Amino acid sequence: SGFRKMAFPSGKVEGCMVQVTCGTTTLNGLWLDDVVYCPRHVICTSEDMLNPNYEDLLIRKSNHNFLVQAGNVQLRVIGHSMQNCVLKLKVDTANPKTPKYKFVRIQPGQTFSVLACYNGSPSGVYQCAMRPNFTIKGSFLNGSCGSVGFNIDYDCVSFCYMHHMELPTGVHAGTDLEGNFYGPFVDRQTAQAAGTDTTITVNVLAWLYAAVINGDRWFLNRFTTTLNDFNLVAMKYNYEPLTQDHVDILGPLSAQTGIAVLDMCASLKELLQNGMNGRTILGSALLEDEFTPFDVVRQCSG
Amino acid sequence: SGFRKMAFPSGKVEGCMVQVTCGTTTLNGLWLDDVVYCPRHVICTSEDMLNPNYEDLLIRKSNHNFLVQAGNVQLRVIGHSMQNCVLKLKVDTANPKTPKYKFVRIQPGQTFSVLACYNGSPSGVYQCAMRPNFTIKGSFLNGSCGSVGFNIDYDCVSFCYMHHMELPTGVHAGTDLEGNFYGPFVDRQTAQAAGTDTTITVNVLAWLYAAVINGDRWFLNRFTTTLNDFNLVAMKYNYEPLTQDHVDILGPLSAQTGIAVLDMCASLKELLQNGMNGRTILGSALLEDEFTPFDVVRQCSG
Ligand SMILES: *[C@](O)(C(N)=O)[C@H](CC1CCC1)NC(=O)[C@@H]1[C@@H]2[C@H](CN1C(=O)[C@@H](NC(=O)NC(C)(C)C)C(C)(C)C)C2(C)C
Ligand SMILES: *[C@](O)(C(N)=O)[C@H](CC1CCC1)NC(=O)[C@@H]1[C@@H]2[C@H](CN1C(=O)[C@@H](NC(=O)NC(C)(C)C)C(C)(C)C)C2(C)C
Ligand SMILES: [Cl-]
Repeated sequence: SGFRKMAFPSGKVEGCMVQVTCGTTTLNGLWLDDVVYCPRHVICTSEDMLNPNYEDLLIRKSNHNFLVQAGNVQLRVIGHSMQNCVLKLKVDTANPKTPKYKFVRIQPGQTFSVLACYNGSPSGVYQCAMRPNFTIKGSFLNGSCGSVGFNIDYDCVSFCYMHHMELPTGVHAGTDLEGNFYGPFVDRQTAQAAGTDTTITVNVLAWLYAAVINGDRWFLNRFTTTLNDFNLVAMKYNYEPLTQDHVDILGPLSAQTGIAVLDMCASLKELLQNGMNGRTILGSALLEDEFTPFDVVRQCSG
Repeated sequence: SGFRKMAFPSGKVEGCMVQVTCGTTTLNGLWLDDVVYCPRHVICTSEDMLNPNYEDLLIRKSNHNFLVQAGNVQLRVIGHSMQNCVLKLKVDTANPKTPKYKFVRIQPGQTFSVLACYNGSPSGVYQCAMRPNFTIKGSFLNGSCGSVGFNIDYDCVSFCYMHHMELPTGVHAGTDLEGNFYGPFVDRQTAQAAGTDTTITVNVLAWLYAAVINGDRWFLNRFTTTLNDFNLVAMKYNYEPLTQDHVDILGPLSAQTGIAVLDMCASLKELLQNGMNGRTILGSALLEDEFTPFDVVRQCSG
C-alpha cells in the first residue's frame, strides 16, 4: 500500500538537457535530434526584459552568439530560428541519447513530471498539475528557465512544458515545446494577472478513491447527492464543475472500491461544508487536487 | 521561488535495476559491478514466509534457480551468497552502466530518493524520510520489494535502503545494502511492532525556514524561548528533542533569513499550542518534518 506524489523516472530526459548561454544570460536547453529548444528570452539583457522586440533583438544575434554545452562538449550552432516564445538552435550533432519523444499540449487538470535543472544539470524531479488558470506551483530559482515537464507513456517521452517566468504568489508559467504559453502570459517583465484558480474536482475525487484503497475511510458517509445538487455546492467552494466524463473516468476507481461516484461526491460535500475537523486523509490536513484518476490507477495497481 | 518535495534525478539508478525470479517469486535487484543485490526472501514460498530457516531454504537453491533479467538480457549467476537479509548473486557480466556508488547506512531524520520498481522496471520516484522509529511512508505494492533508496552527492550514488516488507498502518521497513534492517524488524511474516514515531523537530524548523524564504511569514512572532523551555513543550507534543548541533546545522538558514533559531522555536511552540487555525504554510495545513536543513539549502539556493 501507500500513496505518494510520484514523478516519472527522469533518466530519458536527463540525457537531453544542455546549457545555453547568449551574452550574459545562461539557462537550460532540450537537445532532441539536431535541434536544441530553449526560451527565446536568453537573448535579452536585464533592460530588454521590460519591453523586448524579439525579432529586432534576434537580428543582432548570429549562430556564434549561442554557446550550447552538453557537460564538457560544445555544439556548433548552424541555424537559429524563433517559433513563438522558443528558440530552435539547429546544431551539427544529433543527440545520440535522443529518446522516442513527442511534443503534446496538456489540458488544465493534467499532471506531468518536472526535471528542474541549473546550468544544463538536472538537480531534482517532482510532479506538477497544470492548474485550471494555466499556472503551476513548482520550485524554480534563477537558472531554472528551460527546465521541462514530461509524461512517459510506453517508452515514449511526451514533452508538454518548458519554464519561462514566475508570477506574484510564487507560481510558474511557461510554454509547450512549440512555444505557445499556457494561459494569457507573454515573455515580457510587465504586470500580468493569473486570475482566479479553482480546485480540480475530479482529481479531488480520484484522491478520495486513493484514500479508501489505502484504508482511510472515516469521511465515507451514508448520504448520496445528485450531480446538479453537488455541482451547486462545488461552485460555491470554487471547484471545477463535475461532468459525466468525469464520472465515467472514475469508473476504474469506482469499479475497484465498489463506491458509486455520487456517494463519494456526498462525502466531499460534508468535508467542503464541515471541514476536516483536525483529521487527515492520506497524511494531508486538506483536499488534494494534483492527482488524476490515471495517476491514482497507475500507483494503486502497478 | 517555490518549495516542493523533490527527488534526485533517477537516471544513474534506472540502469542498475534488474528482475530476480526464484521459483514463483519475482522482484527487483540492484546490479552493480558483477553482483546483483536483492531481498533474500525471494527464495520463500507463501508458506516459508511464516517461519523461514533461510540457511536451510537456500541450501535447496542452486545458481540456476536464480533467473536475473536486465530488460531482455539474462545473466549467468556463477555464485549465490547471503549477507544478513540480502542475497548477493555474483554474475558473469559487470554492469557497464555501473555508476560511482557507495553503500551508506543513513540515520533517523535523514531523507533519500526511492525509485519504486515492478519486474525490474522503474515506474516512479519520490522522497522519503527515515522516521525516528526506522519506518518509511512510501508507495510499495506487491513486486516493489528490492526497490532502493539513494542520495546523489557529487556524481556518486549513495545507496542507503532496499524495500522488504509492510507494517500494519501502511508503513515500510527494509535494509541498508549490507542487509541489516533499519530498526527491530526481521524478514518473517509474524506480528512485529513499529512502536511510537515522533516528529523530526529540526526538519520542521528547516521547513519553517523554507516557508519564510518563500514569503509565508504569518506564524513569525515577537516572542522567543530557551532551549530547555521549548524542549519541554516538544516532548509534550512527541517531537525529537532539539540539541545544539541542530541549532548549528540551521546556521545557513538562520544566516539567510536573519532569524535566530530560538525566535523560530517560539513560532513553533504557538503552532504546537494554538494549532494553525485553518491557515496553510507552503500549501500544507500541517507541520512537515520530511525536509532536512540540507534539502532546504539545496532547493532554496540551487
Ligand atoms: C529565467 O529566465 C531563468 N534564467 O532561469 C527566469 C527565472 C526567474 C526566477 C528568478 C528569475 N525567468 C525570468 O527571468 C522571467 C523572464 C523575464 C522576467 N522573468 C520573470 O520571471 C519575472 N516575473 C515577472 O516579471 N512577473 C510578472 C510578469 C510581472 C507577472 C521575475 C520578476 C520573477 C524576474 C521574462 C521574459 C518574463
Ligand atoms: C515483497 O517481498 C515483494 N515481492 O514485492 C513484498 C511487498 C509486500 C506488499 C504486498 C507484499 N513484501 C513481502 O512479501 C514481505 C515479506 C514477507 C511478508 N511481507 C510483508 O510485507 C507482509 N507484512 C507483514 O507480515 N507485516 C507484519 C510483519 C506481520 C508486521 C505483508 C502482510 C504485507 C505481506 C516478508 C519475508 C516479511
Ligand atoms: Cl496538509
